[PDB]
Amino acid sequence: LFLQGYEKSWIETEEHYFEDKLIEDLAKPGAELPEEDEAMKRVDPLHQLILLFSRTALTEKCKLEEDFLYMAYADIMAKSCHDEEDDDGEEEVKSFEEKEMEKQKLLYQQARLHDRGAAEMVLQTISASKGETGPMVAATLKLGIAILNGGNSTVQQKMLDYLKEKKDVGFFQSLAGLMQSCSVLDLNAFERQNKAEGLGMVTEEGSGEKVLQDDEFTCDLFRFLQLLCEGHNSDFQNYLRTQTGNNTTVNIIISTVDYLLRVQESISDFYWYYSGKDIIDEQGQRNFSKAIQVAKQVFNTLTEYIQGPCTGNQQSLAHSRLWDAVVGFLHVFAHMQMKLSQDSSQIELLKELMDLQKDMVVMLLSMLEGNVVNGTIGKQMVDMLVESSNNVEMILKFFDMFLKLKDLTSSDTFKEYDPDGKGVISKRDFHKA
Amino acid sequence: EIQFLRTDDEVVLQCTATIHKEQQKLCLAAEGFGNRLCFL
Amino acid sequence: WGQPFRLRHVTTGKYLSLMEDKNLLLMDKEKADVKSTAFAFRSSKEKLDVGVRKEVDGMGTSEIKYGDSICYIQHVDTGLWLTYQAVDIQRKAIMHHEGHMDDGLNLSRSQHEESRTARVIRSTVFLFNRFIRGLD
Repeated sequence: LFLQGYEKSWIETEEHYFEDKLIEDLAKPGAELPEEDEAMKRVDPLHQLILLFSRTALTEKCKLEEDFLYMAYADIMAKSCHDEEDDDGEEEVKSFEEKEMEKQKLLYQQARLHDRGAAEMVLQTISASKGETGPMVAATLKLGIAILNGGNSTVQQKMLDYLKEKKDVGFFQSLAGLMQSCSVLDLNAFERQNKAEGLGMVTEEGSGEKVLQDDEFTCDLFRFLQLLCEGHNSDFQNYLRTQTGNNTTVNIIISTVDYLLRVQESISDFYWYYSGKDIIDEQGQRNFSKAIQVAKQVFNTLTEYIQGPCTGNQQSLAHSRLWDAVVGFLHVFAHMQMKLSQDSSQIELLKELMDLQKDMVVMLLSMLEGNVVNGTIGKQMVDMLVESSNNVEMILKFFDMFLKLKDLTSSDTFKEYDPDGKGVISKRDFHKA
Repeated sequence: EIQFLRTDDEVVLQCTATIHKEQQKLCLAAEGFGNRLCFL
Repeated sequence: WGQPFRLRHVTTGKYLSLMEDKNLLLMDKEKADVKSTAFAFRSSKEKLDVGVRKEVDGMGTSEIKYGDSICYIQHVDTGLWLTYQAVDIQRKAIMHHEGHMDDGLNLSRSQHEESRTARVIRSTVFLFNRFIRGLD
């Protein structure tokens, strides 16, 4: 068992890309001459694999099975289109002679993947999974974001064309079921997890926190929804709301707002358990970081739903629970960072929360894009602000003390009293200045 | 104002005939499964 | 919004009719009348409308939407609302004068994908079962 836990990690960090870069290249030879009176002319084994997966998805089962083959090959295909490191790492690389090459290489890989119907397979698998989360859908969503990454208009058009020509409703019903079956922080389970074997977890049965059952799944699902509309694609921004061709229409914008409200309630309920306490636990900060990332992704999806001016989406958001959600978020944002201010060790979580603040105000700004002068949208915005006035006042009035959640005015102290040093003034001198 | 007839439109064939010195308005009815014959 | 119509039971081929003693009886087609079979939709649970409009050439309005809209059907000639009764899940509806508010009726049609369902029910079960019963 020790060697199992050792070899599970010590070789997978190197073997995965070495296998995946070569297997797709060898599975796409496209070179052998048929010399036969045939039109299609033996495209590749990859298209046969795609058609097998598509046929298995299209077959009516009433329950989607495990299909370990699909998870294996979907992981292989998703890692095939991930040659980018997606990290700054060392110093900045050349400006306009390497980023273009990286983008073109990614586009070529996405061409290799989506020329065979990968988008078709992803949509068919999502529709086949009748609103049930699991590893069946996690790999499918990962492959979907892998092929959609970068705002690929060709694959976006392919998905839209297939959906419109098929008049599919199971796909949207499954999306609604998944976003209904997404999870939350579950403070009640957190209490039991914290209070175990006297204190903490002394027995150490495993590493299953169970506080957030599906985090990567939710993040990948909302990243998929965001990449579906990146680039201000009005076609998708409307089809996600109306579905004119279909008969049983399902609204995704309202369900996204509902999930935002559901996660906002968890965010608020995870505050009072630590407001009384003087310090934040090591598990509590990790849970806060995970929830903050989930909220950031949801806010980014909401921004992408309306970033291109879409009046239907704007009105649908205006007539939703987004106002209660933003009021509660304003309260939590208002009362969290000031508690976080005194501690010097917990600065990373403060920065992570201020990123969420920036994304929230970006969403509220993108709400007002085609803003007519006397608008119900602006009226509802001020009607939101009138009751959140307390939180708004205590952040704005306490926004400008040379430091302490905002300012650059603190430089006026160091410059006055320092002979030659970088600034090592004592706390008494700082207080007196 | 005036309206014409176009294709891909739903129409009903009606005829007027009298019996017992009483007018009777009738519409053409066809059953697709029971019998190919057309009744009124 | 408000039009007299009859109701057809597709699987049995009989008319939903209001019997004299304040209850609904599913009754045959050969004998019928508008007075026993005359029902119309209402905007809300009130007598705010009695009689308006008449006959119009075309559709035009796109008034009622399936699913989203809420409707209250009501018999016109009797002027009585359909009410659910909690007898002794089988809520046998009885014609109560005022009626409870918890009697909202949503609408969901047989869709275009279910147009095949409408075709199969009407044609197959009606004609086949009547012909088979006659032969028996």
